[PDB]
Order: sequence, then structure tokens, then C-alpha cells
Amino acid sequence: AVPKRRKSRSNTRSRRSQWKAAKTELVGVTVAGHAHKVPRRLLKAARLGLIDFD
Amino acid sequence: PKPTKGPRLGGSSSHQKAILANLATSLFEHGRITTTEPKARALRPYAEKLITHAKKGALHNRREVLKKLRDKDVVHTLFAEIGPFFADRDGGYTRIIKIEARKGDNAPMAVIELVR
Amino acid sequence: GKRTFQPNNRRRARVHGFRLRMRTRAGRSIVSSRRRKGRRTL
Amino acid sequence: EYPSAVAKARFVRVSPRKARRVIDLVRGRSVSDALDILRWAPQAASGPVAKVIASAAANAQNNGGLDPATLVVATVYADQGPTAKRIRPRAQGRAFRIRRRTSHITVVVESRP
Amino acid sequence: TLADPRDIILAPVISEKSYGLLDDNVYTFLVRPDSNKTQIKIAVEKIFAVKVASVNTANRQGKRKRTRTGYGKRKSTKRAIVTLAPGSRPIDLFGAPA
RNA sequence: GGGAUGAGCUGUGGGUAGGGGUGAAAGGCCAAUCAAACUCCGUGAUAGCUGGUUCUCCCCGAAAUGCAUUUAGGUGCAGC
RNA sequence: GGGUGGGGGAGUGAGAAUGCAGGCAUGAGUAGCGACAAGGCAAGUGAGAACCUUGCCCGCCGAAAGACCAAGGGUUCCUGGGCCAGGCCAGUCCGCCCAGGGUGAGUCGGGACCUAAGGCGAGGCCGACAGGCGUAGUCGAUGGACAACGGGUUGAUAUUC
Ligand SMILES: [Mg+2]
Ligand SMILES: [Mg+2]
Ligand SMILES: [Mg+2]
Ligand SMILES: [Mg+2]
Ligand SMILES: [Mg+2]
Ligand SMILES: [Mg+2]
Ligand SMILES: [Mg+2]
Ligand SMILES: [Mg+2]
Ligand SMILES: [Mg+2]
Ligand SMILES: [Mg+2]
Ligand SMILES: [Mg+2]
Ligand SMILES: [Mg+2]
Ligand SMILES: [Mg+2]
Ligand SMILES: [Mg+2]
Ligand SMILES: [Mg+2]
Ligand SMILES: [Mg+2]
Ligand SMILES: [Mg+2]
Ligand SMILES: [Mg+2]
Ligand SMILES: [Mg+2]
Ligand SMILES: [Mg+2]
Ligand SMILES: [Mg+2]
Ligand SMILES: [Mg+2]
Ligand SMILES: [Mg+2]
Ligand SMILES: [Mg+2]
Ligand SMILES: [Mg+2]
Ligand SMILES: [Mg+2]
Ligand SMILES: [Mg+2]
Ligand SMILES: [Mg+2]
Ligand SMILES: [Mg+2]
Ligand SMILES: [Mg+2]
Ligand SMILES: [Mg+2]
Ligand SMILES: [Mg+2]
Ligand SMILES: [Mg+2]
Ligand SMILES: [Mg+2]
Ligand SMILES: [Mg+2]
Repeated sequence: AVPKRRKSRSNTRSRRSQWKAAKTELVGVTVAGHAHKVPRRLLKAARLGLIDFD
Repeated sequence: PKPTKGPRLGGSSSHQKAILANLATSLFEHGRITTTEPKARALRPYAEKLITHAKKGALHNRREVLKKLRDKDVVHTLFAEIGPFFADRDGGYTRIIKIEARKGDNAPMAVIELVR
Repeated sequence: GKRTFQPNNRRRARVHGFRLRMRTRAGRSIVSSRRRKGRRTL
Repeated sequence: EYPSAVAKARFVRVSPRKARRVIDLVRGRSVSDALDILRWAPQAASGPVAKVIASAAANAQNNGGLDPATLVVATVYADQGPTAKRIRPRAQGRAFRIRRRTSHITVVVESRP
Repeated sequence: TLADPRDIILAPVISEKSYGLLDDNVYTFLVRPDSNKTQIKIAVEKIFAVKVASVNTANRQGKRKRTRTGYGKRKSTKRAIVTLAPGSRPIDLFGAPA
């Protein structure tokens, strides 16, 4: 099966705009006084110092 | 414990068996291990059962542990420090902490450690 | 699964070399024609 | 309208579509929020984009002397750069082409209360 | 027209291996690629007024390098390794102490 | 799955060249192409056949019939 | 570098030839990422590590997936650097890039020794020309003859030092 004809700009764009990244929600944490923002699932690691904030 | 539902780690079930044994050995040797999150979740009950054998701490239990672990030094420390340390605690000997995923494949990672 | 080109330097020389070409007038004309065209190798 | 600073990253070796996927996450946000959104974004293109945004903020603070705490990512987009062509051999002697696309990433930050 | 032995010996080889051999009293030279062992032995004996035990030769092909679009080949060299007689006066390379 | 001490398998070197070779014979093979290889030249081969042939406006405006034809999807003369 | 006018000359006008060359879309962030031996942890290096280095486990080959040659390739070998191209991912690594270094024989494999099939071939015979064949001879190993073993050493050669 091969495409019968090339898609139109609108038809291509409607599908192409659905390929996007989901944004992760971030919470606030303070380590050694400095305050950072981390994803909530890493809150325990951030508190215990296993997170390298760079 | 409860068998894996779905495909076994590292390819086949024999490889999964080897993987669990090696991870348990490393965990008892170092007290703390960093690995992939599915592997840590699979390891937890497997390791706690061995710690229970060590808490019982008889010759029969030692043979049972040796049925799985091949590192005799790790077996010795498991029966001489780990079991006595956890004598007074009933279950829940380990702990899983989720950490940042690694590059290359974005695999979610975690650390698993003995409680103390 | 054997391909057509099996290299052999001595056979290549003895089948397509300078001394082979110079032996006949056809080969001499081939050499002269490549000289005329300006090829680096004859 | 607002005081602003510009930064550009030309010939970055990431496909423009892949760069757009992460740029759309931070367009319009403040610099501080955009930086950590890109920090925790798992996509690989989050690195170069974060570098450009940080460089633009640095330009504003150094050359323009603007307060970093009021900087907002106002404009950001990714154009196509030059494309290099390679060849991937396929079955039965066919040879297919491969494109190594690059991007030009432009960021404008402006300071506003 | 008149032949000089110094036309055969071109220059000494300077490298870690050559410096190692210098302690053993063995000298490495670059020679004209057409020469042979006996001619080299005669020439060294004449030049340095020394006694030569034996001569070892080796041909080395030149390296291929590419410059902008094509490959060019460096020149091929011949090295002669000369070991003096057991108790001969050393050859003073005049700057190669090892 | 067949042969596997034989009309065996195989390495190295050599020989047979295109209306020619070679063939325990299939028109098989002769450098991934063989009812006559490949390359260059004659050469811008030929094709009653297929396709294409690029700016504008004004005036007029058909034929698909007759005869002949190695002729019928071509063409000559007539007709328009 | 152009405009206008009187003349002169054209490679003078493209949308279609499954036309030619270059650039760029659609399919689409899709298929695929090349055998069914299998990887793990600790430590290190680093801006960056699933892939690099070290250690310890686990697994696979073992008439090979080990060790030597010949043919073929040609510096791919060693050391020190490198990391925008290449490696079907990343790479601090590399059979990739850069510079320098490295191959030592009276006895090993060949020539300087010998000939087979076959090649060339003084004269020669034959053939309008072109040329065909061939004697003397001379080449041509896959064969005949012919003298070395053990150990050590370099980052890289060794029956060669
Ligand atoms: Mg289907
Ligand atoms: Mg089941
Ligand atoms: Mg089994
Ligand atoms: Mg192929
Ligand atoms: Mg002269
Ligand atoms: Mg010697
Ligand atoms: Mg030699
Ligand atoms: Mg190079
Ligand atoms: Mg039978
Ligand atoms: Mg049989
Ligand atoms: Mg032959
Ligand atoms: Mg023919
Ligand atoms: Mg038939
Ligand atoms: Mg064929
Ligand atoms: Mg014919
Ligand atoms: Mg003609
Ligand atoms: Mg009318
Ligand atoms: Mg004009
Ligand atoms: Mg004029
Ligand atoms: Mg034209
Ligand atoms: Mg056009
Ligand atoms: Mg067209
Ligand atoms: Mg699809
Ligand atoms: Mg897939
Ligand atoms: Mg693979
Ligand atoms: Mg690590
Ligand atoms: Mg190497
Ligand atoms: Mg790289
Ligand atoms: Mg890569
Ligand atoms: Mg003859
Ligand atoms: Mg004659
Ligand atoms: Mg003969
Ligand atoms: Mg001979
Ligand atoms: Mg031989
Ligand atoms: Mg070696």
C-alpha cells in the first residue's frame, strides 16, 4: 500500500501538530538553603541528596 | 515470590534468575545499589526473603540461601551482621528511592538500600 | 556465493600488463591511444 | 517597546522539528521557569535550547544591565540550517538518502514588571 | 665521476630505538636505497677508520598522506644497522650521545 | 534431505574467443545481461509508429467522401 | 550600467516529451536500527557515560567465536594527542582524524640453482600485405635440490637482535 496522492498542507498540519511533548509539573524543594524545583516523584531523592541539580 | 507477569527481565527467565541473584549479592555487599526502577522493584521481595532466612539463621536456612547466592563471603556477612541487625524488625528490610533517569535510553532509575 | 572478481596481482599483470600490450600491434595502438587521451595509467 | 537582548545558536545539530517540540514548552514563560522546565524535560534538544536561553539572559544582564529576575522569554523559534546528505545502502543494491538536518535557534528576552 | 663512500651514507637515524642501540655500540644510518650490505660495510670502514662486524638492512615504504582531495606518498627509505667489532673504537656521531 | 574411495572434492599455474569457444545436451555457460558477449567506431542507424513543439489580437473557416494503391491506422489526384 | 527614436540580426518567449540538472516537499518524526551468547554492580575519568578504564560476579565459543600462515589489503601496527565529519543511538572510545615511531636473516619464503603444462622464439617453413606455426634456445612452481635449534628481550621485530 502506497499513498494515492500527496496530502494537503492543512491535512498534514492537523496530524503533525499532535506530535508534542507533555510538560512535567514541578514542586519546590530547598536543599542546604538553596531552593530548587524538581518533579514531585523525585522529592524524596532531592531531600536525601541524590539529585544533582547541575 | 509472586512471579513476573509479562516478559522476564534481561530476555529470558534463566537470565532473570541470574540477574536477581547478582543484584541481591551486590545489595548485601554494599548496602546500597543504583539500578533501573523495574529491576529494583523486582529485587525488593526477593532480597527480603533471603534476609528472613538469615534472621532465622540455622544451617538449613544457610543451605537455602546458598541455593541462590554463590558468593560465600556475602553469605557470611548476611548471616553474621545483616540478620542479627534486623532481628527485631519484622519485614520491610529495604527501601526504594526514585532518582533521575539516565541518558542514552531515558530509563527510569532508582536506588535500593538496606534500611540501615 | 562466489563473486566474479578474485584478485591476483601476477595474473592481472600477465593478462593486462605493459609487456603484454607491447607484444601486438593492437595492444601498441591501445597504449598509444591512452597516451593520446592523456591517461595517467596505460 | 521593552528593553531586550538577543541570542542565536546557528548550525546546531538538532532537527528543527525536534527543537520546536521543546521550544513550545517554554515560549512565553519567564527565564527562571523556562530554565528548569528544560532542565527536567527528558528530550535531548532541551540542552541546546537551555544554553541559548541562558546566554540571552546573560547578554541582557551583562551588556544591557537589566535585572535578571524580570526577564521573560518573549520570542523564540527554530529555523532550518544547511542539510548534509548521506547514503544508506539497502536490499538488492538500492541506495537511499539520509539527511543530517541542523537548526538556527533564536531567543529574545525582554524585561518587564 | 670519482666515487666517494660518503655518497652512500646519507644521515644518521635519530630515535629512541637508535639511542638504545648506541649504548650497545650499534649505529643506524639512512643509506642510498640501491646500495648493498658489503658496499655499506666497506664504506663505513673507510669513512670512520673502524672495524665493522656486520651490517643489517631494511627497506621501509613511505607513508601515504592526504592533503586536500587526494593522496600523496612520502619517499621510501633504506636503513642500515651497523654493529662494530668487539672492541673497536666508537663512532662519534657528533651530537648523538644516547 | 542426496553423495561422501570416486565418472570424487579442492588449491596453485596454464589453454580454448563471438557465427566463435565449451557443453554426461538445459539453447546451458562464456565476469549479476546470451536463439550469437562486451567496448568503441559507421552514427545524430532506421521507425507508414508513440510522445513533444514555447508570446498576442483581428478576418475567414473545413474533412472524416470518390478513384487508385504490397492498399486498408499510409499516400497520390479529385472533392471541401 | 540604462532609456527613446530610424535601421540591422536572433541560441527570441515552455506547462506537459514516464524530458535533463540543482534545490525542496508528501509519506513521517513513520518503518528500520542487520541472527536467539546476556548481561550486572562498585569505583574511576569527564562538561557530558547503558556503551570508555579498572575490579568482581554471570553467561557464550572451545574441530572455534582459540593459535599460525598463503592470497588479498596497504600503515589499518606502537606511542602521544583529538572529538562538528564517520561508527545504524551516545561516545571521554575507535580499524576515524593529526604528528612522530616501528619491519634487522649465510640457514625461514623466494632470486642468484633445476625443470612440467604452457609462453616467447635467432635462423627457418608457410602466407597478397597484415601475419600463422615452429627448431636451437630462453622463461615459467603448484613440484626436485639445498645449512639452526632452545631461551631471553621492545610500546611496537624477532628461527632475523
Ligand atoms: Mg499489510
Ligand atoms: Mg504467568
Ligand atoms: Mg536452561
Ligand atoms: Mg550486494
Ligand atoms: Mg654523475
Ligand atoms: Mg647477524
Ligand atoms: Mg632483510
Ligand atoms: Mg592518517
Ligand atoms: Mg548410497
Ligand atoms: Mg553416505
Ligand atoms: Mg587463465
Ligand atoms: Mg556474435
Ligand atoms: Mg527446447
Ligand atoms: Mg552470467
Ligand atoms: Mg546476429
Ligand atoms: Mg553512413
Ligand atoms: Mg464565421
Ligand atoms: Mg530594459
Ligand atoms: Mg537602436
Ligand atoms: Mg529557445
Ligand atoms: Mg519552468
Ligand atoms: Mg516536467
Ligand atoms: Mg503511517
Ligand atoms: Mg519499530
Ligand atoms: Mg546489531
Ligand atoms: Mg558509574
Ligand atoms: Mg590500534
Ligand atoms: Mg563525535
Ligand atoms: Mg553518532
Ligand atoms: Mg611461436
Ligand atoms: Mg624471425
Ligand atoms: Mg619451451
Ligand atoms: Mg626460472
Ligand atoms: Mg614452490
Ligand atoms: Mg606483534
